[PDB]
Amino acid sequence: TTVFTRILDRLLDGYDNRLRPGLGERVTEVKTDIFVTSFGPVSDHDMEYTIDVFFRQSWKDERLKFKGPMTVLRLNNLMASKIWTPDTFFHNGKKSVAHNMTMPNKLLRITEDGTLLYTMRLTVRAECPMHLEDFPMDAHACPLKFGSYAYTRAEVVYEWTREPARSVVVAEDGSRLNQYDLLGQTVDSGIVQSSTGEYVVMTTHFHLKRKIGYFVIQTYLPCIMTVILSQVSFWLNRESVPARTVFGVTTVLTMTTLSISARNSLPKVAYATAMDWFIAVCYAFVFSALIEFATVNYFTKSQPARAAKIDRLSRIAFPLLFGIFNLVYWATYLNR
Amino acid sequence: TTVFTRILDRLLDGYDNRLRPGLGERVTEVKTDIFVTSFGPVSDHDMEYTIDVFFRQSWKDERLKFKGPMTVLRLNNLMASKIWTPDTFFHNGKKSVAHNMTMPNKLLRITEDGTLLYTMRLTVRAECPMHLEDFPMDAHACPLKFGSYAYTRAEVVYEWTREPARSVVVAEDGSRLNQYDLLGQTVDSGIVQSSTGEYVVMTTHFHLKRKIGYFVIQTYLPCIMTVILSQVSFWLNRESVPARTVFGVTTVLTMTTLSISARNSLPKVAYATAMDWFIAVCYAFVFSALIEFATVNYFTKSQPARAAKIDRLSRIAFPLLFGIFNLVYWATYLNR
Amino acid sequence: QVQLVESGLRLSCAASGHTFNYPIMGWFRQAPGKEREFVGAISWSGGSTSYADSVKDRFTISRDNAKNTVYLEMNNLKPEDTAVYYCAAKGRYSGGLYYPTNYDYWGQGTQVT
Amino acid sequence: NMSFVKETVDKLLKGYDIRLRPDFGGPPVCVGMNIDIASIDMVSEVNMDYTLTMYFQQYWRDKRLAYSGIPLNLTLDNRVADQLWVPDTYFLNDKKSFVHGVTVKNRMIRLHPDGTVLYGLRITTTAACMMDLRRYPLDEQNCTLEIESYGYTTDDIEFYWRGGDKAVTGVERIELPQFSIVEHRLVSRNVVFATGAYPRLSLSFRLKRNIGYFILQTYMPSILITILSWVSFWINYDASAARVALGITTVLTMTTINTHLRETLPKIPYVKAIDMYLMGCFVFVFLALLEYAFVNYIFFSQPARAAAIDRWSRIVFPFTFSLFNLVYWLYYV
Amino acid sequence: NMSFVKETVDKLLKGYDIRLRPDFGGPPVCVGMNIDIASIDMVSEVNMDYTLTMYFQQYWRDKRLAYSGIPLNLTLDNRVADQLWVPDTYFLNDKKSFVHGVTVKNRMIRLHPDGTVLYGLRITTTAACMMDLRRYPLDEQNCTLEIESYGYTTDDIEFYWRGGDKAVTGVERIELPQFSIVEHRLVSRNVVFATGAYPRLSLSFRLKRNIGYFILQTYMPSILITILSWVSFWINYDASAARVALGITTVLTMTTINTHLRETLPKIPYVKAIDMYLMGCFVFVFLALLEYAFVNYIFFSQPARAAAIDRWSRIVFPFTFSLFNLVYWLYYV
Amino acid sequence: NMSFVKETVDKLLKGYDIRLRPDFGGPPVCVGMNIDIASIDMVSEVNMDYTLTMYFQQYWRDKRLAYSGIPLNLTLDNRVADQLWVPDTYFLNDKKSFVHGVTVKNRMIRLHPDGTVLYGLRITTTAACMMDLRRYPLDEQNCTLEIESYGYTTDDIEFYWRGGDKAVTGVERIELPQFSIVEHRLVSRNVVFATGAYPRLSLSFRLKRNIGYFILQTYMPSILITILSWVSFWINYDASAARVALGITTVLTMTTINTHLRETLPKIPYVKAIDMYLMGCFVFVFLALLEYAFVNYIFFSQPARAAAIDRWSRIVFPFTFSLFNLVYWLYYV
Ligand SMILES: *[C@@H]1O[C@H](CO)[C@@H](O[C@@H]2O[C@H](CO)[C@@H](O[C@@H]3O[C@H](CO[C@H]4O[C@H](CO)[C@@H](O)[C@H](O)[C@@H]4O)[C@@H](O)[C@H](O[C@H]4O[C@H](CO)[C@@H](O)[C@H](O)[C@@H]4O)[C@@H]3O)[C@H](O)[C@H]2NC(C)=O)[C@H](O)[C@H]1NC(C)=O
Ligand SMILES: *[C@@H]1O[C@H](CO)[C@@H](O[C@@H]2O[C@H](CO)[C@@H](O[C@@H]3O[C@H](CO[C@H]4O[C@H](CO)[C@@H](O)[C@H](O)[C@@H]4O)[C@@H](O)[C@H](O[C@H]4O[C@H](CO)[C@@H](O)[C@H](O)[C@@H]4O)[C@@H]3O)[C@H](O)[C@H]2NC(C)=O)[C@H](O)[C@H]1NC(C)=O
Ligand SMILES: *[C@@H]1O[C@H](CO)[C@@H](O[C@@H]2O[C@H](CO)[C@@H](O[C@@H]3O[C@H](CO[C@H]4O[C@H](CO)[C@@H](O)[C@H](O)[C@@H]4O)[C@@H](O)[C@H](O[C@H]4O[C@H](CO)[C@@H](O)[C@H](O)[C@@H]4O)[C@@H]3O)[C@H](O)[C@H]2NC(C)=O)[C@H](O)[C@H]1NC(C)=O
Ligand SMILES: *[C@@H]1O[C@H](CO)[C@@H](O[C@@H]2O[C@H](CO)[C@@H](O[C@@H]3O[C@H](CO[C@H]4O[C@H](CO)[C@@H](O)[C@H](O)[C@@H]4O)[C@@H](O)[C@H](O[C@H]4O[C@H](CO)[C@@H](O)[C@H](O)[C@@H]4O)[C@@H]3O)[C@H](O)[C@H]2NC(C)=O)[C@H](O)[C@H]1NC(C)=O
Repeated sequence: TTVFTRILDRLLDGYDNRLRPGLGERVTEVKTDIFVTSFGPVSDHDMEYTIDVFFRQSWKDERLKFKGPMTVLRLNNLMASKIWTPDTFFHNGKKSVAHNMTMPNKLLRITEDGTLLYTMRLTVRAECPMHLEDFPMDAHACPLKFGSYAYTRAEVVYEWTREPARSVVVAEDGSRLNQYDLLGQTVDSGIVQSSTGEYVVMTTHFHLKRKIGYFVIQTYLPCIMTVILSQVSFWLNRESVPARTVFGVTTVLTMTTLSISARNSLPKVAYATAMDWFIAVCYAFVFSALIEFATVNYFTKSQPARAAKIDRLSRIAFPLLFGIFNLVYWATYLNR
Repeated sequence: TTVFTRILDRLLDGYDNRLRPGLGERVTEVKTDIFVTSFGPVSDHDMEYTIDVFFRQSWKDERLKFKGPMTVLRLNNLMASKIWTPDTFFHNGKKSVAHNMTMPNKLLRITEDGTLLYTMRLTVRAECPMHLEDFPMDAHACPLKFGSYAYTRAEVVYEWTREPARSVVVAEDGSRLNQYDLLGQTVDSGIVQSSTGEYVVMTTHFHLKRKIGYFVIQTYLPCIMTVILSQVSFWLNRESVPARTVFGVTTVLTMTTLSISARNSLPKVAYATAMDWFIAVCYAFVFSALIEFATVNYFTKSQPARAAKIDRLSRIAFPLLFGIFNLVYWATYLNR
Repeated sequence: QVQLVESGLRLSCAASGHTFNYPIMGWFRQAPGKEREFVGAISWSGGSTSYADSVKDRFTISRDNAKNTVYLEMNNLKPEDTAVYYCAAKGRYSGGLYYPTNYDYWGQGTQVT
Repeated sequence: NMSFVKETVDKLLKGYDIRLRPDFGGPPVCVGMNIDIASIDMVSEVNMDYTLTMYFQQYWRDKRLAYSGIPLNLTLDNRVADQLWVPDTYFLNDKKSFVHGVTVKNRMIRLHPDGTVLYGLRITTTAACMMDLRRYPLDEQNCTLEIESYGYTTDDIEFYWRGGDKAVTGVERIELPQFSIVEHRLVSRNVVFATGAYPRLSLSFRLKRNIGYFILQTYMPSILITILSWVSFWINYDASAARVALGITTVLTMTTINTHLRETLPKIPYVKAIDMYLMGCFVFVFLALLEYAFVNYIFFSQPARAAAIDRWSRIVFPFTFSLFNLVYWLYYV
Repeated sequence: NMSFVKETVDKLLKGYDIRLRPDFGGPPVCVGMNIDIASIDMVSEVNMDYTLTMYFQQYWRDKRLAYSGIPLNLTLDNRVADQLWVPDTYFLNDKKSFVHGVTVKNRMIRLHPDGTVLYGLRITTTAACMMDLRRYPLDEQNCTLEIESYGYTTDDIEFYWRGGDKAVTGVERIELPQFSIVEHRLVSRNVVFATGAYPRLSLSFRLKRNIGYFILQTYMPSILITILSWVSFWINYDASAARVALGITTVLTMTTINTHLRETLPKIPYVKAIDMYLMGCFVFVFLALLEYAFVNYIFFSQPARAAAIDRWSRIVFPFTFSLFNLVYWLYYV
Repeated sequence: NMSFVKETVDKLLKGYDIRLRPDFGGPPVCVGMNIDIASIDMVSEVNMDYTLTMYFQQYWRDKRLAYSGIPLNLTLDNRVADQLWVPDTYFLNDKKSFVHGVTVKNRMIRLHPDGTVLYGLRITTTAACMMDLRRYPLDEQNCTLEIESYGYTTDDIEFYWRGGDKAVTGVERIELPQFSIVEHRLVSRNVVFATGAYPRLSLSFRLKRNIGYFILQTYMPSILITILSWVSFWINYDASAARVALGITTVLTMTTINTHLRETLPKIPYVKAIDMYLMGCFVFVFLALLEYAFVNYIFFSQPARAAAIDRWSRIVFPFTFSLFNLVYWLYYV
């Protein structure tokens, strides 16, 4: 056991952790890969998503060459603070966590030729800008961009360990999405520029498509039922004024409850979404039914035949128009 | 001043803080007392409570004897980290805070005979399991247990500084309770056995009784008013059927809304509370009133005398039964 | 941009423009042979006043937001009060209250004996 | 004589190398784990997680810490844990964890003469438990805690439950307000990642949801409002306003009940059992209102034929509702 | 010369025992406090506290830090504060406090040739403030900040305000959308605990709650609904449905006025002023509905009595409501 | 030859004092600031603040850190920042800020041969911004970020924008949900406190709220409903059912608009213009309803009086509504 202690002391003898490997001689090449243990929930209100990853980096450092009975040293994570490690950060991250229970979730492994494997476990909250013009039938491409913070492309370059499509691996059990479906991911790399120089960025896009069943059984069906219920009033006699008044009032209140319940889901955007259009048209139908009832009641005594004709025409016009609107709306948004 | 520096250096020369006083010789005796500066809010939703305390421990360490111009060294709390202190913890704590503004709120005093007094300011969140059978007329005994974490009863024992009744002192202006009354507390000490051995535990029970004013002016009054409003319908003449129907519909709807909404206060518990029984009886009264109206309207055309008799009997029967039920309920639950 | 107009015992300072970004109004007076001296200050909305020790219980300051005006009333005047007055506006994060440097927009110089 | 103990402990830590595990370069070090569950806190369907507080004990042997001449088990200050080697045990499916630190860090180090080390912590951790709510509120969940080494493969370390099935204690004393713990289970296995194979210990609970609360405040309002809709069959058909108002208000308050129910759970895309029951009750009350409207529409031409169906409304609707209720309860129970 | 100053500071810190307060074993050290309030971020009635951000300055004298030969006041990097002695000042009624640390820790240390030390911090503290809401929304609160020494009694330390009533500045920077600062007061005293007597300072604010929001949101809608409920007395009693619907609508709407603002208040057991006004208006509308019910009951037998009752109600109800408003606004204002 | 670089760096830090600013006792050290705005997350009217993420770079010169013979920009590990003097820059109007620390602390140290130091951080800060909501939703806000030295005065440290108006970049790429950034402005000045004068930098944005959706959502429906309320004046009083229907429809629409506005508006308890406009419209429809009630009560005995009052209302309601709209436009637009 003392042999390995002497080897480690020799390795750390005169080693400077403030200088990157090949400082002024070559370019440090860090090969990275990601194992997504669980793609966490997506927050529409905050426009952010959570992800839990095993983040692995590997690079060559010849100052740590050694020869001994073993070829690979799997050392304690605190040793990672005694040597130089890349300062990778996530460009679009918001508030990330490096788990520290029960010990710092890090592993360091050194091969006899100097190769270092450094792995950590992270939870990242990343920004996912969203265009909600097709809510709740929209698709998104949430990005995850990372790279060095202090070293430019002339000093540290990043690469994927294997083919880019296979360097980001999603675990089968890792799906905490209650509302979206993870179609796939796209892996790319590029160069970014800023006032401090040019840096290398590794990017991974996750493609998500929202599931519509919840809004179908939560907003669309109650609204359709309320509209049909309001249209039911046209079959009653013209004399029953209190009946149709109760019809209108109760339908309006139910629509108000449904609209209040549905609107809180979205963030406070300034444009109009598909759900807003549907709610507005349902409100228009209910209010038009109420106004038609008032107009029919107006012509009750002076021209009863005209009132009967208007009611008879409405009995056909309202359901037909609502069906046409539903067909147009669905054939428009579903195909888009 | 240099004399005190020399004394402090001599005390810590060869002192080892990994070893409890009298290790291998006798049992370290710790005398504890608590000054509750403010008994914080009680959150029956999470079944917990908050409490701010001055926690004082006193023990004897032969290794810290000295003789000098002063009898008591009232040292900075920094010294408290360079000697042995008990590892006291709260068995039923959830997430406590040791305050650090503007400095670590701790005090350490060393007497010339080796007696150490160590005091710290803490904010303890503790679990208080509750039985909500009699809600909102319930009484609780919230516990607070503490003891050593690593030292068993054969190494470290705990005692109260004075008589157990007077060893926990509550500040007079230290009540942050909103809907509870702090009747008093009881103090006890016992032995708890776990897989690592036997330990000494000190327990304090705080007795709380809920204040019923909020639920009187928030839930019981709307229910009583709804029941009275429903029973008002028995006095309208039978020529006004839509009016009585509106009465019944609105009262039933209001009772349903109250029943649904009032269950969003308490945490989900799979048993009925007193308020649930009150709401259920009010709902039964309202539904019975509507059924009576329907029965009267059934006999209006065929047997007018029978319907008139039913209305006349109901006008007396409903208020009398409701008053009797209220008397029984309040007598039962105000003397439980 | 804030414009300050002075009228006027009693003096009135009327402010126009972006008066919300400068929620504090202050009064200063310059002696013929000395530097500017703080007199009083008043929040535009909170209605809280601060006075110098030399003019406590003798001067008063109030404000009304109906027309965006602040009044400085002088009582028990003394001959040693011969200085040119100024009304100034102070930003929300301009620092101290007793220092003329922190004030951006200055009103018309008024001479009162 | 504490000077002898101090000398012994200083000798133990003299040449100790924290960077190397016990038996570094040799056979793996065995670690035996015990758990004493203090309490299981809020089981949240919205967040799909559960909070768990536990005394977590690890047992291993380090021949570098063997001492002689002291017939005692040295219970040392918790800070000495910062100078020894401890396993890098972590919880794979945790979201937010912490070790309690009042009044000091809730940590215990106990050393034995044969070099054995006992290392204890008090941990409150939130752990993710994805739930299948397709039978809510008559569901049965299975929530697990996963324990794994991070940097050491199966060639460097191996876990086991110390004491067999008795390694986890305190489960029977847990009082979950909404669930009842039917069973708990202990599993030991290996998990292969791209960096090698690691030991794994799984502690699983099967939670069965109570039904009294939901029968209280969920199904009963719907059944009562269905009976209220049935009431309309008794009011005389000439009273158009009364029956119209009754049916309309019952239908719309049924929809309101559905909306109120569906906002205490995560926005899952499927349909829970309670949603299907509420939909069935809504369909029944809507059919009753539609039948009343149809009868009122043709009561002028054939008053007898229209009034005949009122008795059938008074009879069949409770019968059909009872049949549907029986089928639903038999299918889901 | 930088080297000369560095060696002077090194000589000052050589042999400096941080564990001992200035004048240890002798007369107490006098510490003067200054506070510059940046803002009061919020005042929460639900949590019963308030958030306050301030510059906290402490002034004392330590003869061990006296230096000669430099006619300058040394403004040192804040990290040197970790090597000096500072008072253990704490706030008794704070629940969560922190010192801002971007970009560095917001801390300041300044030394003078005399040995005087000035120590400054930027602190955000959430201080508890118990409230008496019996006159809400016409209430008036008094929130305090208590400053005390933890480990040092009055024999070891003394507290005083530096500058008397001018010790606290920046009160005009306080901008609460719902309150308004009326007065601030400074108190100095001694507090006796079982361990001894400690110096105590107190900074107290008096807050007056703005009324216009409640007038626009609560009182005016209640008055409008009460007035609308009086239209029933001007309707012929033959229209039973209209009057009953109007009465029911007024009652239900009155029961649901301050729901939006009553979910941001604690579950207090007493009756606030706004609750009393709402209950009075509810009593008025309920009595109007009862009056119509009585008129309908006696409508057929004696129509003249019903007409007289309606005519008298038309005068009695507005007059009694005006008297109620007069008494209420006289008592609470 | 990393040995030569290591020797040079060791020589630079040997004897270096972190308690002394560059040119201690001499001319002030000038610090240049660059800010790159990554994103502005959210602007909150409830909390009167906004969240902003940025790359914050400081540029200065230290003659102690001058090295020769190495023709490179020495980019060092970020931990070297703990062994150097850095400015004590802080944000005056912040409430909670932090420096990102994944995977390491987000910090950059770059030395240059002439001794120039570049020091970069990545900071997410919540900053206070008081808002004037009187003219809501036509309000235009002005949110600032204030940068100041905490300990050193203008005699020791000076601030300036590096590159002038090009110092701050990335504002044009910012997209906000409610607001649109119109113009940003950079200011440099000095601020005098009781302790002396400090340098100050200000970065201010002027935000204009998006107005189309609010106008199409709360103003137009209110105006249309108030216009529709006057149709009942032209309706003859013989068909009272139509007028009752119109009144009920107008009241229902007003309540719906009010509830939706309550849902849209932030829950800040103080007056806004839109609330007063909606209250005025509701008062108008309430007055129309009361006028109809008076007509209904009078028309039976005095048809001429009812006809006359309806005819006069036909002209005096639009005139009064136009006068109210003119007053609202002058007072708040
Ligand atoms: C009251 O209690 C709180 C904790 O509840 C204390 O806050 C801690 O203060 C300590 C001492 O300053 C901090 O420890 C130091 O952390 C530095 C890094 O901090 C950053 O990164 C951490 C995460 O790693 C963040 O949590 C933090 O916010 C910062 O972003 C280290 O660089 C320091 O190391 C230095 O000292 C060690 C000593 O061994 C050397 O080895 C190093 O080389 C280096 O010189 C140090 O570890 C701790 O991070 C703080 N925690 C939190 C949560 O804030 C308060 O300080 C305490 N009050 C008082 C008065 O002490
Ligand atoms: C919640 O849901 C989880 C799954 O998501 C359940 O966990 C499973 O529990 C079962 C037991 O109920 C586990 O099955 C057992 O696995 C053991 C480990 O097998 C591994 O290691 C062996 C070598 O030791 C390999 O040969 C094997 O290929 C695996 O790599 C086995 O040792 C057990 O064997 C038992 O059954 C076999 C027959 O199948 C007998 O021959 C044996 O004698 C013995 O009786 C057994 O197979 C399963 O692995 C768990 N899976 C996971 C993912 O954890 C939880 O049980 C559930 N919650 C509750 C409360 O039940
Ligand atoms: C919010 O509410 C708090 C109380 O909860 C108010 O605080 C009180 O403020 C008053 C002053 O307005 C304080 O009264 C003063 O106390 C001083 C200290 O007294 C201590 O020390 C003296 C000896 O020096 C002892 O005798 C005494 O017992 C105490 O131990 C006194 O020095 C003051 O004396 C002044 O009045 C007396 C007459 O009463 C004169 O004879 C004196 O000359 C002098 O003028 C005075 O008594 C009171 O102590 C405070 N209470 C607390 C708990 O701190 C806040 O004021 C309020 N907020 C607002 C805005 O008003
Ligand atoms: C949001 O609201 C804030 C205020 O709360 C606005 O900030 C103000 O912005 C204006 C510019 O638009 C600033 O005015 C400028 O101040 C500069 C600094 O003055 C200091 O230094 C000079 C000496 O250099 C001293 O004389 C002076 O007393 C100060 O100590 C001046 O240098 C500028 O002068 C330029 O313009 C003037 C005319 O205005 C010319 O006469 C000059 O020659 C020169 O061209 C100028 O005066 C003002 O100081 C800012 N106030 C604060 C408190 O920061 C924001 O602009 C606003 N947001 C937006 C988007 O507009």
